[PDB]
Amino acid sequence: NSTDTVDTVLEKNVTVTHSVNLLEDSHNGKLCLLKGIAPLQLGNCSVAGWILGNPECESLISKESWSYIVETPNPENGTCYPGYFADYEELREQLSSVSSFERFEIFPKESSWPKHTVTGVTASCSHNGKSSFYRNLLWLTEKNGLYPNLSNSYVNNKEKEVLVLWGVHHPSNIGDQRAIYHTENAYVSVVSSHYSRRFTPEIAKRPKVRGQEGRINYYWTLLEPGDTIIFEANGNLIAPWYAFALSRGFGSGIITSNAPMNECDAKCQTPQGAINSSLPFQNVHPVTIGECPKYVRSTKLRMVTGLRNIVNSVIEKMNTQFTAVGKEFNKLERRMENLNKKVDDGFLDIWTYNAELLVLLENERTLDFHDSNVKNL
Amino acid sequence: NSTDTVDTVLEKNVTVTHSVNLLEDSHNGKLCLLKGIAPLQLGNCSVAGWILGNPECESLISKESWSYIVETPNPENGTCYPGYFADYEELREQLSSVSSFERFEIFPKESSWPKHTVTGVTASCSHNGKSSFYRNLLWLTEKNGLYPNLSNSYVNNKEKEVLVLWGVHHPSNIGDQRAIYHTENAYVSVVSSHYSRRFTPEIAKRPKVRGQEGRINYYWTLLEPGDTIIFEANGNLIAPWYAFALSRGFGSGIITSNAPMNECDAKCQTPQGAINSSLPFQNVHPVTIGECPKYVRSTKLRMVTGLRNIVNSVIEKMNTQFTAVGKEFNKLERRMENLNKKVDDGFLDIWTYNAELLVLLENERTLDFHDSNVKNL
Amino acid sequence: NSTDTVDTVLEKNVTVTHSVNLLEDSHNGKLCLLKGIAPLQLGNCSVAGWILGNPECESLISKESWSYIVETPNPENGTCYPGYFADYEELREQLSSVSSFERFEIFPKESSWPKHTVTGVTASCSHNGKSSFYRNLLWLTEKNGLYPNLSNSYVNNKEKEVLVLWGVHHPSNIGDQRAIYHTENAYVSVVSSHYSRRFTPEIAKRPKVRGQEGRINYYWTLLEPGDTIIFEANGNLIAPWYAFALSRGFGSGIITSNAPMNECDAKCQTPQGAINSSLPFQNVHPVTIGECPKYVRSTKLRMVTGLRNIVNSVIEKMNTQFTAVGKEFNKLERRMENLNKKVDDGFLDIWTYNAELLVLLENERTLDFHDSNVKNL
Amino acid sequence: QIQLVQSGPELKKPGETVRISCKASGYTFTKNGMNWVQQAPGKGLKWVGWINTYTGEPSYADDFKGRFAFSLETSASTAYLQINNLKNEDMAAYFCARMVRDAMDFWGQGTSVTVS
Amino acid sequence: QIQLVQSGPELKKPGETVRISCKASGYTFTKNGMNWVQQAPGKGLKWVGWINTYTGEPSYADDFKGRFAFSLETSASTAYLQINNLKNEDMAAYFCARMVRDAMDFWGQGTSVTVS
Amino acid sequence: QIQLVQSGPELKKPGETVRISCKASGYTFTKNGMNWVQQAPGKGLKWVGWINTYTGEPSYADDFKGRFAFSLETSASTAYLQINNLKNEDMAAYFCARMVRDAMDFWGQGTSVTVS
Amino acid sequence: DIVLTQSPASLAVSLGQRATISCKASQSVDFDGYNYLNWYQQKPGQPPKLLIYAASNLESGIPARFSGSGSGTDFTLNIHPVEEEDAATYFCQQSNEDPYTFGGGTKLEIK
Amino acid sequence: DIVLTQSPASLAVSLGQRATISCKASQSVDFDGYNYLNWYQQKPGQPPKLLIYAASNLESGIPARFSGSGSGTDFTLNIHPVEEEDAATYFCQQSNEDPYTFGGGTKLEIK
Amino acid sequence: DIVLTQSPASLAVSLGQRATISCKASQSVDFDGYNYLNWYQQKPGQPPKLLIYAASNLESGIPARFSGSGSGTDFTLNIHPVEEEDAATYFCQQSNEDPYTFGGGTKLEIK
Ligand SMILES: *[C@@H]1O[C@H](CO)[C@@H](O[C@@H]2O[C@H](CO)[C@@H](O)[C@H](O)[C@H]2NC(C)=O)[C@H](O)[C@H]1NC(C)=O
Ligand SMILES: *[C@@H]1O[C@H](CO)[C@@H](O[C@@H]2O[C@H](CO)[C@@H](O)[C@H](O)[C@H]2NC(C)=O)[C@H](O)[C@H]1NC(C)=O
Ligand SMILES: *[C@@H]1O[C@H](CO)[C@@H](O[C@@H]2O[C@H](CO)[C@@H](O)[C@H](O)[C@H]2NC(C)=O)[C@H](O)[C@H]1NC(C)=O
Ligand SMILES: *[C@@H]1O[C@H](CO)[C@@H](O)[C@H](O)[C@H]1NC(C)=O
Ligand SMILES: *[C@@H]1O[C@H](CO)[C@@H](O)[C@H](O)[C@H]1NC(C)=O
Ligand SMILES: *[C@@H]1O[C@H](CO)[C@@H](O)[C@H](O)[C@H]1NC(C)=O
Ligand SMILES: *[C@@H]1O[C@H](CO)[C@@H](O)[C@H](O)[C@H]1NC(C)=O
Ligand SMILES: *[C@@H]1O[C@H](CO)[C@@H](O)[C@H](O)[C@H]1NC(C)=O
Ligand SMILES: *[C@@H]1O[C@H](CO)[C@@H](O)[C@H](O)[C@H]1NC(C)=O
Ligand SMILES: *[C@@H]1O[C@H](CO)[C@@H](O)[C@H](O)[C@H]1NC(C)=O
Ligand SMILES: *[C@@H]1O[C@H](CO)[C@@H](O)[C@H](O)[C@H]1NC(C)=O
Ligand SMILES: *[C@@H]1O[C@H](CO)[C@@H](O)[C@H](O)[C@H]1NC(C)=O
Ligand SMILES: *[C@@H]1O[C@H](CO)[C@@H](O)[C@H](O)[C@H]1NC(C)=O
Repeated sequence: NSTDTVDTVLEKNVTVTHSVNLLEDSHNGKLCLLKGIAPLQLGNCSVAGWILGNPECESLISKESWSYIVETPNPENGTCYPGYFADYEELREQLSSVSSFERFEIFPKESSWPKHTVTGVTASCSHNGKSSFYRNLLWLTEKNGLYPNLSNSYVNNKEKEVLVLWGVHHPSNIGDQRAIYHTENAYVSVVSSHYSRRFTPEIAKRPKVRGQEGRINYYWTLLEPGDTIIFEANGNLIAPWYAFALSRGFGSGIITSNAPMNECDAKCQTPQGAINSSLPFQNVHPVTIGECPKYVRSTKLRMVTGLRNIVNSVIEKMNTQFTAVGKEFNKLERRMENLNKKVDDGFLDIWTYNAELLVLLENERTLDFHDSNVKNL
Repeated sequence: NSTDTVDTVLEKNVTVTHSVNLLEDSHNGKLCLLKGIAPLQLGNCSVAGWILGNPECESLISKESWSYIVETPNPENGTCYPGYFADYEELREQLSSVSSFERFEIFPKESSWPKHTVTGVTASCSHNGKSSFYRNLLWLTEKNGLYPNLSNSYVNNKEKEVLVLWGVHHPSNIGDQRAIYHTENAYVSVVSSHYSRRFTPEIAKRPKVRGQEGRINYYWTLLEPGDTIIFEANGNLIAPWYAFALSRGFGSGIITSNAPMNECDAKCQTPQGAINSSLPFQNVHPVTIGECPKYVRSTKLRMVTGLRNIVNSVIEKMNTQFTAVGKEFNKLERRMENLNKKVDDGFLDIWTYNAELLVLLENERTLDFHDSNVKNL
Repeated sequence: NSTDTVDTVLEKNVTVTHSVNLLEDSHNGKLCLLKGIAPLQLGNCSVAGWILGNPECESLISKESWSYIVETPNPENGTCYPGYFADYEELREQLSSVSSFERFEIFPKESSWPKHTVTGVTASCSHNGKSSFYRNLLWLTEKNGLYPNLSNSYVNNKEKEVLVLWGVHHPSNIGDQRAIYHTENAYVSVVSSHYSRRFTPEIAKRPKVRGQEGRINYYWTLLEPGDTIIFEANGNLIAPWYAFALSRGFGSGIITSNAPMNECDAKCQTPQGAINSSLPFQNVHPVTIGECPKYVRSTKLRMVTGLRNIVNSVIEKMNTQFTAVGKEFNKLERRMENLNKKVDDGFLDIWTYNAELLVLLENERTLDFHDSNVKNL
Repeated sequence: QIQLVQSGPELKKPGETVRISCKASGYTFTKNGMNWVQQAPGKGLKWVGWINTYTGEPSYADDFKGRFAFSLETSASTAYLQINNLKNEDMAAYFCARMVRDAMDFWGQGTSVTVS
Repeated sequence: QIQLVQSGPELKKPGETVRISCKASGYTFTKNGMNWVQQAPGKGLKWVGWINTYTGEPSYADDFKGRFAFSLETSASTAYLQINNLKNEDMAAYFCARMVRDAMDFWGQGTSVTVS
Repeated sequence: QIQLVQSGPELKKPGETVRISCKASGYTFTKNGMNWVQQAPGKGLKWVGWINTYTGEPSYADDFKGRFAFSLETSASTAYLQINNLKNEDMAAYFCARMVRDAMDFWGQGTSVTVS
Repeated sequence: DIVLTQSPASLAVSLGQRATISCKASQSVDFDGYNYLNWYQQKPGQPPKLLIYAASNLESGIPARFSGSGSGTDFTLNIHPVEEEDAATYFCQQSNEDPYTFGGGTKLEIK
Repeated sequence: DIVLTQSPASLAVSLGQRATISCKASQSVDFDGYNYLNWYQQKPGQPPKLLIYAASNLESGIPARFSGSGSGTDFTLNIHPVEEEDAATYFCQQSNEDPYTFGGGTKLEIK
Repeated sequence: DIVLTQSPASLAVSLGQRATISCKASQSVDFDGYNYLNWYQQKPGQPPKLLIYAASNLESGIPARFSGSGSGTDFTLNIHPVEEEDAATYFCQQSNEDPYTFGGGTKLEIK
C-alpha cells in the first residue's frame, strides 16, 4: 500500500499501512494577525525607545491596543541620550502582560511647570535634522536665569496602574552643571506611599556615546489606584510629561522576529511565522502566542492506525510557555540566566522524551492488538 | 460484585472487582498539632510585626518554640510605623527553618544607653489608646537638650546565630530633624566582621501612610558565633533592644491559612487542614509540613487488584517540597517569581504524569496476568 | 550458569544468564589530565586570591592556559586585606568559561602614575616575613607630601574582553585618612561606555579581621573590544596594575576537590576522581568535566541479554551539566540558592526515574520475546 | 452606644477606705485603657493615673502614689479605684474616662466622695 | 548626489501672489527638513521658517507670519512657499535648504522674485 | 626548635674574598627571609640587606651595593654572604637573621671577620 | 511636669463674637510632628466633653464652629459664631509626657 | 532673538595671510556642551555654502585650511593659508533658539 | 633614610627603678595604623634579641616587665621592675622603608 513508517520501542522503521503525523513542521513566514486584532510592530525601536517616546518612534504613539509586541533583533532607535535604565529588563516583564494603554499627561506642559522652561533639546535625539527630545519626557531648564525648587503631586484617579517615567541628568563638566541648573549640589527626590528614593548627580567625563559625554539615567515606578507620587528637585530633573494607564491581559507577550508583516488571520504565532494546523505538536519554535501546538524537539513522530505490511494526557500536562530570547537578563545576571536556560531546556527535554515514549508505547500496543485478531479469525 | 472502576493505557472505565484508592482527597479543616508540639499562630500579625515586636502582638513574645508558623492572608498588624524593610522576603526564608528562639536583650535599656532617653513613642503604634512603640526596638531621643554620638558593641557569647534588628528614621521636615536629633547631617554606621553599611536619612514629605509623612527603614543582619557588631550614630537611630539566638530545624515552615485552630494530633498539615491517612498520594495542597502524602493534580487514581467483570518508585523520587504562597517575592522580582512558578508547576506536572502513567502501566499488566491463568486452567 | 540478576516492572531479582552493567561506579581518586592539557591547581588560594594576585599565590601567575580550575574546600589564602568583593560569585561564573588568559599591564608602574608613589604595603599580605601587597593591584600613596587628583584612560586594543580590577580603601580613623590621602572627602569615579559608578569611603572602626580595622572593597568590570575605561580619584584608590584579556571556552569549569594531583590521561573528571569507561551512566558525582557518563542516583541498573534460568533515547535527552558546590551564592541569596537546589535535585530525580523505568520496560520485553520463540520451537 | 456608669455618692470619715466602680458597656473592655481624673470643686481637674485593661498594669502620678490603687474586673466590664485611706484632702469628684487617641473622650457620671 | 532645483525667476505686481517650488532629488524627502532663507540684496540673509517633511508642520518667524505659508508635495519631492500677497518689500531671492545637523548644507539655485 | 648556626671566624688580608655561611634548621627554609646585619664593634648595627628564600631575589642597601652579594642553597638550609673584596673597612661581625613579622627574631652566633 | 497656663482667666463674649481661648505649655508637647494637646468642655454638674483632639482634629459629634490650631507650645481655641449653649468651662490637656496635665479653666459667659 | 555681530566689517588680506573672522552672540548659543554656531560662505550670484557646523566640525568636501573655534558667545573663523579662490562673503548662523539668526557678513578680498 | 636617635646615651638605674629608653625617628614609621618599630636587646658577646615587635606587641619568651608604646615618630621603652639580668644595650629598628635602620644603642647599667 503506502510507504509511511512508524517507530516502536524495540524495533524501528516498521513499514505500516496508515499513519497520523502529529507534527506541524511548516509555517508561513510572516507576522499575520492573531484573531482580527493587529500586533504592535516597533520596527526600528526598542522597548525603551517606545515608552520613553523616541523622536523617531512617533508612529507608535497613536496605537494603544495590540495582540502582541514585535521587536526586531538588534533594534537601533531607543534611548537616544546615553545612560542607564533602572530595571529595564524588569519593565519588559511588566509590559509582556499589558494589552492596552491610555497615554495621558500626568504633568501637562504649559500649565504644569511654572517658573521653568520646558524647551530642552539635545542633538542625539534629532528628528528631521533639527535637534529634539523624547515625546514622553520634559527637560526642564532655567527661566529668567533662575532654576528654583520644584514640587508636583499626582493622585491616581484613573482606577488603574499608572506607569510613571522620569530621568536624572548626569553632566560631564561642573561648568555645564552650573550653566543649566545653577547649583552644584542638586537632588531629585521621588517619593510615594510605597516608594521612596533620592537621586544625586555624578559629574564625570565619560567616553563619547552618540556624541555626548554626559548621561541620563531613566527610572520608573507603578502607581497604585488611589495613590500619590510627589516629585521634588533642586536640579537635574528630566520631568514626566506623559504616562500610561495599564490594562493587563493574559494572552500577550514580546516576540523578537525579522518576519515580514502580512494581513492574514491566524490562531497561533511564532517568531518564524504563524501556524494554521490542528495537529498536537510542532517543531517550529517554543515561543508561541495564541492557542498553539506543543513544542517537541523531534523530527519524526507518527502514531500507527492500521496493520503492518511485511496523546491528550501529555498535552493537558505541559501548560508552560517559554518567553526567553536573550533580552530578558543583564550583564550582572548570569547565574539567573544560566538557571533560566537550564529550566527551559530541561522541560523541553523531559516533555520531548515523554511525548516520544508515549508514541513508542502506543505503537507496540496497536500493532499487537491488530495482530491479536488475525489468529482469532 | 462491586462498582469500582480503573483506567488503563488503551481503554478506560474498566469495570473490575477490587481496587485500592491511592488518593487522600479529604481533610479536617483545622490546624491541629504536629506531633504534640503546638504551632505558632500569628493571628492578626505579619512576620514583620512579630520580630519587630508590634505593640498589638505581645501575646507571641512569650512563645519561643513551635512546630510551624501560621500567618493569615492579608495580615493587618505589622510594621506600624511606615517604611521599607530591607530584605524582608529574604528574612522570611531564614525564619522558615528556625524552630526555636531565645529572646534576649543585646543592649539592655536602663543601663545600656547613657546620655540618651529611650522614651520615644509614636501614635501609629498605639496600644490601648496610649501611643507606644515596638517591643524589640528603642527610639533614642535627646537628653538635657543634647543628642551626643553613640557607640556600643556586642560580642556573640550565645554559641548561636543572633538576629540583630534596627532601624533608621527618615523625617518629613528639616524642622523636625532638628527638633529630635539636633543635627541635620546625621549618619548611622553598623559595622561587623563581614558586614559594613552606612545609612544617611532622606528628609522628604511623603503621602500619609497611617498618619505619618516620615518613614523608618528596618534593617537586619545575622551575627556569627564569636562575632562583634558595632553600632555608631550621630542621629536618626532606632536602636536594638531585644534579639534572638537562632536554633535551626529541618521540618518547619511558614504556611498561610485561615483555618480554625483545634486541639488534635496529626502527622501532616496543609493550609486547608491536617491529613490522617496512609495512602500514597493526595489532592489537597502541595504545601505540606510533616510526613505527608505526595501531591498529584489528579482526581481518580486506582490500582486494580482482582480480575475484571464484563508505586514506591515514584514516592522515593519526588523528594521536593513547595513553599510558594505569593509572599515570597517582591514588586521588583517578577522574573524570579515567574521562574519559581514555572519550576513549581513544572514539577507538579511531570510527577503527575509519572504517577498516572505508572498506574496505567500497572493496570494493563495486572489485568492480563490475571487473564493469563484463566487459560492455563 | 552465572549469578547476575535483573529487575523488572512487576517482579524483581530475576536470575538470568547474561547482563550488561550500565553503571560505572568506580574511579581513580586523583586529578588526572583532561586530554593532554593540565588543569589549573589553585591549592591554598581562592578564586579571589588568584585574580587579585595574592603574594602567596605567585606560582599561578605564570600559568595562562588550563583544562579546568581546581579549588580546595575552605581555601585559606585569598583576599588578604579584609573587605567586600562586589559580585564575587558573579565573577566566578565568568571565569567558569574562560579557558585562557593574557596577563598584561593596563597601567604600567614606573611610567603610568606620575606624582604618586606606588610603594604601599600592608602587613596582612606579608610574603616571606616582609609585608607586601597584591601582585595585580597598586596602592597609590603620597609623593612629596601631596596627593593630587589622578586620571588615566585605557582603550581596548586587545580585540578581546579585558577584566579590569580595582579597589577602594575604607580606613578606620580620620587621622589615618588624612595621613595617607591628605583629604577627608575623597571619591573614586570609574566610568566607561556602558559602566558608571562613583565610590566614597566609609570611615568606621571595624572588628579586627587579620589585624586590620579598615577595609578594601574590590570591584571589577569587563571592557568590550574597542572600549575605554577612565579612572579618576581624589584619594582612596587601589589602582589597577595588571589585567586579563579573556579567551572563552566551552568545556571548562571550576571544581572543588581534595584529590591528589597525578599525571594520567583521562576523558572525564569528577571532584572525586577521573573516569575511564564506556558505560552509559555513573554514580560518582553529578559535576563532570569532559565527555562523561550521565549521572543517575542508582545503585543497580542492568539490561538483560539472554534467557532467564529458573538506552540512547535517554542519553540524547539529558544534555544538562550541574556546577553547584555551595560556593555559587551569597548570604543574601537563599531564595535563589534553594531554587537552584530544587532545580538540580529535580532533574536528578526525573532522569533517574526515566533511566530506571526504561531499563524496567526493556527487561520485560526482552524476557518475553526470548520466551516467545521457546514455543514456536 | 458607649457608656460608663459609676457608683453612687459616698460619705466617709477620715481614716476609712472607699471603693469606686466604673461599669463600662457598649464596647470591648480590653483594647481601651481607663483613666481616672480627680475634679476637686474649686481647684480643677487632676490626673490620678491610668490602668491598662489588657495588661492590668497601673501607672500613677507621684502625688497619687501610695494611697490610690486601681483594680480590674475584666470578666465583666468594671474598673475600680480604692483609696487607702481617705484624708480630709481629696474630698472631690472622681471621673473614669477612656483612652482612644491619647485622650479622654467618654467619661463617667461622677462619684461625689464627701469626707466628714 | 544631492540636488535641490527651484523654479525660474518671477515678475509680479504688488497685490498678487507668487508660488516658489523646490524639487529635491537624490535623497529621501522625509527624514530631512526644509528651510527657507530670504536673501535680500543689500541687507543679508534672513530665516523665513522651517517645514517638517515627515509631519507637515510649519514653523515661521514672527516677521514672516501671516503672509508666508509653506506647503508640501511628498508624493514627489517638492516643497512650496506661497506669499499672500506680495508687497514692494520682500523683493528678494529665496533659497530652499536642507536640515541635516541643525544646519543648511544643501541649498537651491535661488528664485529671484522681482516686484514691479 | 629554631636555630641558625654560622661558620667560624675568618682571618683575611685586604684584597681577597671571604664567604660566610648560615645553616638554618628547625623550620622550612622558604616561607621565611634572611637578613644580614653587620655589627662593627664601636659603631653599632647596620643592615646589609635581605634575600628572599622563596624567590632568590636579593635587595641591598646602597652602602653595601657592588661588593656584598647574597646567595642561596635551598637544597639544604644554607644562606651565603660573599664580599668581593675585603677592605680594611668592614672588619666586623656578621649576623644572619630571620624575617617573621618585619623583624629579626632568630639571629646567628656571629662570624668575626678580621682583616689583617 | 509640663505646666499649662490658660489665657485669659475668663472672657466676656456676646452672641456672634469670636471667643479665643489660649494655653501655652512650659515645654513642647509635640513629637514627630504630632501635637499632643486635647481640648475639653465642662458644663457644671456634668463630666467634661472632648471637643478637639491633638491639636486641630475635631471629634465626631461636635459642631463645626469649634476649631483649634497651634504648634509647639502655643495653642488657641477659636469659637465663632458663639451660640448661647456654650456657657461652660474650657480646659486644655497635654498627652506628651506622663503625668497628663490639664489647664486652669476658662469660663465662657455669654451676654 | 539672539543677535550676532560680525567683526570686522570686511578685512583686507593678501595671499599667505591669516584671515580671522569673528562673531559674538548676544546670548549663549550652547546647551549641554554643544555650540550651535554654523559658518557659511557665499560667492556672489551663488547660494551660500556650509563650511563648519557647530562650531568646530568641518564638513566633508571643504578644504582643511578652514578651521573655527570658540565657545559660549565668542567664536572665530581662521583661514590660513589664504588661497585666491576665497573671495566671498562669510556668515555665521546660530541654531540654538528659534528663529535662526545670521550674521551681517564679511567680504574676504584678496590683494 | 629614616634616621633614629636614641635618648639618652646611657642611663643609670638601680634595682627597682623605672628605666625609660626612647628613640625618635626623623620621618613617620607607620602606615595604615601599623607602627613598624622593633626593639632589640644585645648582651655583649651575643647576638641581639628581639623583645617588642611593632611597636607594642611583646614577643613570646620575653618577661612581661618589658613594655613599649608610642605612635608616629616618638616611641619609648619602659622597664619596671628592673632586675639585675638586664645589663645590656638596647636598639630600636624601623621596618617601614628600605633600608632598615637601627638606633645608636643605650647601655642599661644597674647599680
Ligand atoms: C535613529 O537610528 C538611526 C539609525 O537607524 C541613527 O542614525 C545613525 O546615526 C549615527 C550617528 O549617531 C550615524 O553614524 C549613522 O550613520 C546613522 N545611521 C543612519 C542609517 O542614519 C539615528 O541617529 C537614530 N536617532 C535617534 C533619535 O535615535
Ligand atoms: C492594628 O490593627 C488594627 C486593625 O486590626 C488597626 O486599627 C485600624 O486603625 C485604622 C487607623 O490607622 C482605622 O482606620 C481602622 O478603623 C482601625 N481598624 C480597627 C478594626 O480598629 C490598628 O491601628 C493597628 N495597630 C497597630 C499598632 O498596628
Ligand atoms: C596565607 O595563609 C596562611 C595560612 O595558610 C596564613 O598564615 C596564618 O596567619 C595567621 C595570622 O593572620 C596565623 O594566626 C596562622 O597561624 C597562620 N597559619 C599558618 C599555617 O601560617 C597567612 O597569613 C596567609 N597569608 C596571606 C598573604 O594571605
Ligand atoms: C531508519 O531509517 C533512517 C533513514 O534516515 C535511518 O537513519 C535509521 O537509522 C533507520 N533506523 C533503523 C533502526 O533502521
Ligand atoms: C529601519 O532603518 C533603515 C535605515 O534607516 C530604514 O531603511 C528602514 O526603512 C527602517 N525600517 C523601518 C521599519 O522604519
Ligand atoms: C487554515 O487552512 C484552512 C484549510 O486550508 C483554510 O480553510 C483556513 O482559511 C486557514 N486559516 C487561516 C487563518 O487562514
Ligand atoms: C468514563 O466515565 C466518566 C464519567 O464522568 C466520563 O467523563 C469519561 O469520559 C469516561 N471515559 C471513557 C473513555 O469511557
Ligand atoms: C483580628 O482583628 C479583629 C478586628 O480587630 C478582631 O475582631 C479579631 O478578634 C482579631 N483576631 C485575633 C486573632 O486577634
Ligand atoms: C487517624 O484515624 C485513625 C482511625 O480512625 C484513628 O485511630 C487515629 O486516632 C487518627 N489519628 C489522629 C492523629 O487523630
Ligand atoms: C532483591 O535482593 C535484595 C538484596 O539486598 C533485597 O534487598 C531486595 O529486597 C530483593 N528484592 C526482591 C523483590 O526480592
Ligand atoms: C597549604 O598550607 C599548608 C600550611 O601552610 C602547607 O603545609 C601546604 O603545603 C600548603 N599546600 C600547598 C598546595 O601549598
Ligand atoms: C580634584 O577633584 C576635586 C573634586 O572633584 C575638585 O574639587 C578639585 O578642584 C580637583 N583638583 C584639580 C587639580 O582639578
Ligand atoms: C582506560 O582503560 C583501558 C583498558 O584498561 C586502557 O587501555 C587505557 O589506557 C585507559 N585510559 C586511560 C586514559 O588511561
